[PDB]
Amino acid sequence: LQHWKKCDSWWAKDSPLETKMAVLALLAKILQIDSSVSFNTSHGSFPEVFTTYISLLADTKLDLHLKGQAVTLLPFFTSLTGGSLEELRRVLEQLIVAHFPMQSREFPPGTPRFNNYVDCMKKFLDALELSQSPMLLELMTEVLCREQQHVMEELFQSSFRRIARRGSCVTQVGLLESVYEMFRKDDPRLSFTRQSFVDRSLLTLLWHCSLDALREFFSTIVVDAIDVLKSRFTKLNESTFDTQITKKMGYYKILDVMYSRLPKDDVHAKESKINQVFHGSCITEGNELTKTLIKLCYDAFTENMAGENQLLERRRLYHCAAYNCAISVICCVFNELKFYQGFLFSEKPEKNLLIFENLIDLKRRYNFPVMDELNRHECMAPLTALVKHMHRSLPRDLPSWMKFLHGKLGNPIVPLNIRLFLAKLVINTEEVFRPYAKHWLSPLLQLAASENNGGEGIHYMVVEIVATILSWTGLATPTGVPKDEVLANRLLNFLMKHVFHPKRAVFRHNLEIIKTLVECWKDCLSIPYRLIFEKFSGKDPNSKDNSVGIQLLGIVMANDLPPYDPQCGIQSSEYFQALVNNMSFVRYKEVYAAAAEVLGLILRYVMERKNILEESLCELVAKQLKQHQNTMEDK
Amino acid sequence: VDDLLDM
Repeated sequence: LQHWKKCDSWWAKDSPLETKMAVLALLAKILQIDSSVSFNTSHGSFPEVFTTYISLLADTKLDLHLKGQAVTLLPFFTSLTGGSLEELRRVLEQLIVAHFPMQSREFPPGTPRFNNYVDCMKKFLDALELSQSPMLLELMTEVLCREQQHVMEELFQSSFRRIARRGSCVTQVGLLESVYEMFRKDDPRLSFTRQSFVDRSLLTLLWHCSLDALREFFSTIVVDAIDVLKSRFTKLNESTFDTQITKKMGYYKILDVMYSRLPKDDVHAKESKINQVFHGSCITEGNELTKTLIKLCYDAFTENMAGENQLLERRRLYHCAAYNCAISVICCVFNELKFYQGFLFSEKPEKNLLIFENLIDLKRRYNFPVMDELNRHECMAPLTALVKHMHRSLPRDLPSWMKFLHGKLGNPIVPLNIRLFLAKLVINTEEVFRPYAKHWLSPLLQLAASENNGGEGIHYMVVEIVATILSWTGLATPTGVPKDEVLANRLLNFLMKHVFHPKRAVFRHNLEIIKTLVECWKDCLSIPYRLIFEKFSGKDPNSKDNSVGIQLLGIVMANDLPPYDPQCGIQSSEYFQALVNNMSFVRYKEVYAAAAEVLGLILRYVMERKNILEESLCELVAKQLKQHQNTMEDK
Repeated sequence: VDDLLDM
């Protein structure tokens, strides 16, 4: 490195291309054995090597690999540098605008331009990781934040975690300040991009910043968001204010993650480090300014929703954000079940759960994928955690405000979107919820009995309701309560009517719900036998579709044998004849033989119950098999 | 419900 004037015999604009690559490797290696003890920290002809980049980063005649390696030298050239950052920034600016588009859908992957582009991004993350630097972290985020899920950001996120883990609190203050000041300042840009700044970079870093003095950031900034949240409501007078629902939104989203991580001994104690909501000079004994300022979340819950707005999606997820924050402060500081209840579950008629949810999305299921598909909605994981935690921290009054709200409002007074959202918090939480199932089932099974759930026939939500319902039976055992019967009748008639599926493995599963839905759980049946006849009896020599009524009669048989054809509006002299006659349809095994397999159980029933019909049904069977004996010896 | 807020 001392021979730096002789070294300047290379790096010329007129150089052999393989040697334009080869020269970089020597300085790229040297700093890895040297660790920047010369030609780096304001020492040697550092200004000359650092200005040589102004000639190189201006060339046009290149692949992305001279440039790709050049950006990989930066981790050393701006380690510890207190100046010349504007010399770097202007060539980074001229590089990024030329080589990379505003959106990645410019390219199908495997076109060479894209493989070179993603390699520049790899080389910049390789550069970021061991720069540990706020200059590069800032400059990277504004290249990422332009659309969602477009460069496989799940690889980029790993670099943020890695620098958040391995570094000092003072460097991490520099990181966190630079990305905060970027988000805080209101120089005009698209609101969607403006969300993604916190949401898809800053927030990812916060979750992984080091355990101690992470409080130093929040204690330095906390006054800003609190002073922001208390105003602007008289200025919703034009559409550009979507840039503002974004700021309040992000400002809820940079503190719930700080109620997360942080110790109980800082957030509720005799000594209030975070006493900065007030001046804190006099309020050093005890922390309660949180429960002074929960009012801010309250406004974000209970705003009487506007009559004619045009930002409703951003309104919705704003209401969600402050609700997450209300979870996060309460589940830390407000330790009573009385204040976990709090306002948090207990509203005046500007009711919470009616506000958080879009009321027009058809929100349909898929029983056949490829939970985090449509459970991917806001709040759901937080609320499973909220109830799960307090189940370890011990009553019907908590769910009374929920189950009987969605239950007694069977009417359109709540939309179906609300009822399914409430029901989802049951389904994923049965093992947390067993004690109350007796009075919860009247609401919860009424949902699956209601004439619409969005399901075209059976769908995964009814499957989850009926599975949870059955799963309660051992401890809860609801039978014979006055509504249970008339709903169970509607369940069985529906579950059986729509049982079929084009895919054999799915059809076999629907059928297996019935087997336990009777034998483990109802006397209260009124078995839908008037259907069952139509599910088999429609003659055609190449029908497979008779077979379902065979299989289904095999379920209503195998459950310790309830009787067949009592008073159901159909005649035994026709009904059983068809059920035998099916075994003429010899084209398919499951059509003909399965009818005989059922009948060999029917005789065992009627003979052992000593009823007269075996005097006739034995003759029906015998008459038909004779037709095979003379004509089809194998069948 | 302002007294489920506060204290």
